[PDB]
Amino acid sequence: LYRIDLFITFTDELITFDYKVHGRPVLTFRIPGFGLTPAGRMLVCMGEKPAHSPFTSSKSLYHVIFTSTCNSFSFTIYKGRYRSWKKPIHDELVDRGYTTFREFFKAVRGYHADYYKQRLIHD
RNA sequence: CAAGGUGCGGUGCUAACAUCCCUAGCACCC
Repeated sequence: LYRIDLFITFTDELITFDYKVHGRPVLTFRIPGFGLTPAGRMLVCMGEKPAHSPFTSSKSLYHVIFTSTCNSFSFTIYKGRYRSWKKPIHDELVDRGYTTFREFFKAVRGYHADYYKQRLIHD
């Protein structure tokens, strides 16, 4: 049983992706921000490419949880942080599995591959 | 029934003991 937590922070200026293993930082990247609806933010969390909206001047956080066994792969998105009491805004379970962390991690990063290409780095 | 988050620069002392991770107070150093 492998698990990765990804926290996505949306502002109009930047969208930040923070990946964690055992809750500690392993990978981060950020891209230029754009205007989004609530629906649009969920689609970004999903790794889709939504239509842009007017700016909102808002800051919001979304919590994406990836887990896998040799039998199944789970993908869950929360508005804000996971809580015992909170319903996910999107939840997917698929009959694919992984038996090494490196391959699991490669699958996880595949969700946002196209956003990774847009990342901003130092020179 | 919606309702925790600066997700973290070191060090020392005292107190306490959130099913990803994260105890509090004071002080010194950076």
